[PDB]
Amino acid sequence: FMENFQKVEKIGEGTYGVVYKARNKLTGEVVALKKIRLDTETEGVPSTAIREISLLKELNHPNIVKLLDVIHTENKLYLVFEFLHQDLKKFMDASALTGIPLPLIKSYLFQLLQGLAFCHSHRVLHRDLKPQNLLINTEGAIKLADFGLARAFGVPVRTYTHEVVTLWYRAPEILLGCKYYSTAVDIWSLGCIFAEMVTRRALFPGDSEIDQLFRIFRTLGTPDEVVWPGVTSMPDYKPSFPKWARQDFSKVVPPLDEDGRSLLSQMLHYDPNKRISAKAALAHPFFQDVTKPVPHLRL
Ligand SMILES: O=C(O)c1cc([N+](=O)[O-])ccc1NCCc1c[nH]c2ccccc12
Repeated sequence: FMENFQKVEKIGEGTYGVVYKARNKLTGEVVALKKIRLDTETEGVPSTAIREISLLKELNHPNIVKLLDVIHTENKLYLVFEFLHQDLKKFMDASALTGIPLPLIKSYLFQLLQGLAFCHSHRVLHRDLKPQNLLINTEGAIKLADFGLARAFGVPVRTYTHEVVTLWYRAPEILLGCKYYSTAVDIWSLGCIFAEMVTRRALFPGDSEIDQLFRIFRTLGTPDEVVWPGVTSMPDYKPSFPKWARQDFSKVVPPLDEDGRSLLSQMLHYDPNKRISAKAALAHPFFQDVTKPVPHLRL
């Protein structure tokens, strides 16, 4: 019975929903309740969208948030998830003056690659990975959450006429107007998050589509047909883009050893077709000495 649960506090704000911590007034059980408003007051959610969401209840992995229940009405979609206390953004901020320790960076990266390898094998993308979307617990786990699946599945989410989007983790093929996404978009985002854990600063904090593109280009070099065959045929490519030279990855994430820099370079490959897959990245030598430390969380 999903009304013995009462809202305790607002957890966060997604791109189309607000999330609450909800507590069972008799058992104490706590869940995360995501409420997504729709663009309609009467028409509800299409059955085909509910079909696709509901299948994810039975596709489970330790590094993906668990979807517990799907509830829909004439004007709202509610998704009930397992609750975790903290996220990677908050943990980064607490660790910012010192740095998340390397063994924990490596463990979190490995786990997130395991989660992506799973969803990608089931033909599901995340599409909007950001540190605030990665949930952590006292036991050393990290989990993919806040998947960007509402529009992909046809949920008629409310349109926000003045929406402010964070573009910092967006793959360059999206910014250049690619008509079809691939699983490689999530590897790019995760590479950006990897670099952010190491350097304690977002890698490409752009403030518009062109500023995001130009920040990538000023670091990795303006892409051309040599490094990204097909780039000049992307819908938003402009031959008039300024031509910046590529910076060495030794300058991009300096403290990182050559094993880590090599993996990062494969995660940030311009061509999505040659960007490393999550499954291949799990075999990279950077992970030879991976362990599972626990963070010190102050809850
Ligand atoms: O996280 C969200 O907010 C979210 C939003 C919508 N939506 O709005 O349509 C739909 C699904 C969502 N999460 C699914 C989490 C999930 C469980 N098992 C999986 C297996 C593979 C890939 C993903 C998952």
